[PDB]
Amino acid sequence: KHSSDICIVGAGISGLTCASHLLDSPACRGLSLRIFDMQQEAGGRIRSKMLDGKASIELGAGRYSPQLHPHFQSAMQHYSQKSEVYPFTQLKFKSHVQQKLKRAMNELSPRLKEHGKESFLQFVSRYQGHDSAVGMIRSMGYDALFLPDISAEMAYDIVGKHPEIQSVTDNDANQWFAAETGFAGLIQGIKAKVKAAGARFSLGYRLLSVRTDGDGYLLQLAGDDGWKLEHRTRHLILAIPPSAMAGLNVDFPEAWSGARYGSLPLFKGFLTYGEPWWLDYKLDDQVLIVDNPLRKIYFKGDKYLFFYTDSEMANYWRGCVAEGEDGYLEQIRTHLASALGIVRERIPQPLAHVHKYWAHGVEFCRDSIDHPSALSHRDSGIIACSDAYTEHCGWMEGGLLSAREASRLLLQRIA
Amino acid sequence: KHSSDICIVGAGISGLTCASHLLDSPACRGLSLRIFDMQQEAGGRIRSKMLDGKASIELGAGRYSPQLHPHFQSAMQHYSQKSEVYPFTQLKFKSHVQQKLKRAMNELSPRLGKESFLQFVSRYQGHDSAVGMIRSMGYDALFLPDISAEMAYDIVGKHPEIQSVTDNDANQWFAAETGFAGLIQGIKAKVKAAGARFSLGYRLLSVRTDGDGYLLQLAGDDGWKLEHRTRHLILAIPPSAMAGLNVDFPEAWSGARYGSLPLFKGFLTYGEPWWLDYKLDDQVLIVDNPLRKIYFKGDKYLFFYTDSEMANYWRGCVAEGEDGYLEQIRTHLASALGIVRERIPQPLAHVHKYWAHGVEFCRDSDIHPSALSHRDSGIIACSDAYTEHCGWMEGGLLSAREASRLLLQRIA
Ligand SMILES: Cc1cc2nc3c(=O)[nH]c(=O)nc-3n(C[C@H](O)[C@H](O)[C@H](O)COP(=O)(O)OP(=O)(O)OC[C@H]3O[C@@H](n4cnc5c(N)ncnc54)[C@H](O)[C@@H]3O)c2cc1C
Ligand SMILES: Cc1cc2nc3c(=O)[nH]c(=O)nc-3n(C[C@H](O)[C@H](O)[C@H](O)COP(=O)(O)OP(=O)(O)OC[C@H]3O[C@@H](n4cnc5c(N)ncnc54)[C@H](O)[C@@H]3O)c2cc1C
Ligand SMILES: [Cl-]
Ligand SMILES: [Cl-]
Repeated sequence: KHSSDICIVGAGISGLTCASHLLDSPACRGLSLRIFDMQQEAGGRIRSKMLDGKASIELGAGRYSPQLHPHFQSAMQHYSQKSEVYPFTQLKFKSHVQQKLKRAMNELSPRLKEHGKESFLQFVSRYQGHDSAVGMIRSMGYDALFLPDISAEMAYDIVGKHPEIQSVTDNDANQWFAAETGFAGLIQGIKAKVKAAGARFSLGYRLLSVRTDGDGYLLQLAGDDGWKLEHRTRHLILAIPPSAMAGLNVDFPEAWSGARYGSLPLFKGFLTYGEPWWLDYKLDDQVLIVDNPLRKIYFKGDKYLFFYTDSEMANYWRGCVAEGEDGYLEQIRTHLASALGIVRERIPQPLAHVHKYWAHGVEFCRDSIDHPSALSHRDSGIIACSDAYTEHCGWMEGGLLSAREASRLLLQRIA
Repeated sequence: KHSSDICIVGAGISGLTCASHLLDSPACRGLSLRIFDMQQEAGGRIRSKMLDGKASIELGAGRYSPQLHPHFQSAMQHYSQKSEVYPFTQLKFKSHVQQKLKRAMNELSPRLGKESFLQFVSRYQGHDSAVGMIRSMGYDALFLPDISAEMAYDIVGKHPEIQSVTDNDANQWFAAETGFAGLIQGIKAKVKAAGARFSLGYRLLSVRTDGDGYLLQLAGDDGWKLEHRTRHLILAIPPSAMAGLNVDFPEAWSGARYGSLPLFKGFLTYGEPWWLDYKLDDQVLIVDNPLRKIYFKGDKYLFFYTDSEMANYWRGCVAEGEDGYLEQIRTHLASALGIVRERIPQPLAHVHKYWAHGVEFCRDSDIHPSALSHRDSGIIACSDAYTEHCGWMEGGLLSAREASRLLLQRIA
């Protein structure tokens, strides 16, 4: 036996793109390439489903901007994937609370040269105190902004990149699209191309440890039916995120970067009904940001509705799922009712629903000193590859950037 | 608050039947009952699938006998599950060694034994000749040293394909018509309607005694850490999963020692039933080559079933690539029927399943209780591996009666 020239652990968008660059290179003519992923389907945090077979939903990544994510758009085009307009870029009720924050973030703006290391909360509290800063930050519907490990300078960035709140900063001309059939369509297209150029996949295997071994490396993997397996290879990319790196045999992060990394969890839930009852309220294609636990509420045409939350509120919803389905559904009815200013009895019960919880939905770096796109083990020559090593940490575009640099460091290992 | 009065970990046939007996009991009125299992669906080593919209298949347990398993045959009827005749009760195309096989088994049966069946069967016959005839029976457990020659005659006599090699050719074999999934769903529906709550997809990592009750660590299959407090606790899991836990198994439970061996099944559907041309439907061939047992089910499909070292052989091919695995099957099919490879079609669809611990058993003649109790904490462990019927669903039912009785005791 079980052996290869090059091995990529991780069949997310980073690892699949790594494989695509390598196989396009003359200097790999004739080499063998093996790809492992601990899951049954490629994709990582890209996961499309069919909700009640009536419409495609995105349990993971769902949106991209041509302004922010041009390599991603070019990937969509190269693989003939249809894009559709993403509507949730405005509010039917931008509150004065929001436009106050627009006015207070621009007012406060010329201070981040000196103070931008402070937490975003500690920052905004300098305008109209702290109770007013909480009401303003909370109206943006992304509870990660309260975390002390989120600085003020990196908060202004977060706000400008997300489509619901991007007009609070002068980043409002950006456009947004979604895959018309599901982002899994792109994943399958790259996967087919890499397979047809001779790669071989072993989906369902988890890497456990790795030891350097002469000129190559010996990897210990475990199948999800318990079958133990050993693989030998001469060149190794780990296209996994930092949290998974930290639980391996290598010296991460000390011997790799120096910097420290964190992560926050994400939760999304979708509900279908027999009738599109929100059309009477003129809510199709709209998004509401509320202070109750659903945080962001989305109505998608005829088709369905969903909510999307993060950090402490993600953990809240996943506790309800653990206390039982009825009750989870029933607290959605309560909070939907108050978001619309009506009584629980006007909100029907769903036919079918789906949810997903990501223990490490988004992983980021906690510095910047100039951090490179992909990393290299100080001692063994293993290469790491993650969205979390780029300026686009938290976005698919970040995966494609790190893949290009990572696949270039390994090309020079090969000459 | 995340807690219960009673907790059962394991939603195989043992765990669900444990829950079924408890909710039937008057002494459990008022009390709360929570069932965990690490899989997303219930049934353990019972697993029914649909290969092609055509037919349902058994990735795990597939057959029972009314004579050998009266309680299982009774569960089927208590839940109104239709049965069907299991055809693979006869080796219609015997090989030379089959004929000698009945004769030597009745011939060696005097010798009192408890020794490894390979060394024994080669005591009164040539060693290279014993390998020839043991292997004609199609189950490579029979070559393991950890299996006595006593154990081996009990194995030959209870499997539908070689039972006529003993004076047991008169047992009947049945399969489920819609799959044993239908028996699992029946018990699950009952236990849920009496008010039990399922947390499927959670895996128990450890357990700690805590005052009068116990405190459980669980991990969801998406990472969510969980803690559950209960007062009474059944662990309806096999020994191999007892060993990976917080508790001192087996040292502090039985003082016996247990083993296991792995199993593999593979199913193939085609465009046209090419095997009828050989008068081969509803028939089973035992061959020497890696497929070890080849079954032909009417028009619908063929499969193969192997154990122990051959089970690892096939799981190996799978890890080297789906293609070529299919080509191994196609080479070995050709030698089994004695034709060239190019006459054997490739299949439309196929499914396989590998069971790292397919069957687990006890290594002793400890005249083995049906369920166990932890000397100190009062935790009860439930498994087919503790009974005379280990490796059979009937043992899960028997271990369940006992485990729920030891618990109903302690509740008063
Ligand atoms: C809720 C949510 C919403 C999102 N929304 C957006 C959005 O709208 N726009 C956008 O651009 N991005 C979004 N993202 C991010 C997007 O999912 C990208 O894929 C992500 O930024 C990085 O992809 P990746 O290939 O680097 O890593 P991953 O997709 O995380 O892939 C890593 C893979 O390696 C595998 N793996 C890990 N560890 C091991 C091991 N020890 N052995 C073997 N195999 C292993 C994993 O199974 C995984 O498949 C969202 C993410 C989440 C969770
Ligand atoms: C290939 C194969 C063929 C078979 N053919 C037959 C046959 O024809 N006739 C027959 O009678 N029997 C057959 N069997 C055996 C039959 O499947 C078993 O005897 C019976 O199902 C065992 O029931 P059980 O509840 O004791 O254990 P299991 O079926 O093993 O259920 C145990 C459950 O505990 C769960 N679990 C384990 N550990 C943990 C943990 N730490 N946390 C949470 N949950 C946990 C598991 O997910 C599992 O669901 C076959 C088995 C195999 C593998
Ligand atoms: Cl996002
Ligand atoms: Cl069996």
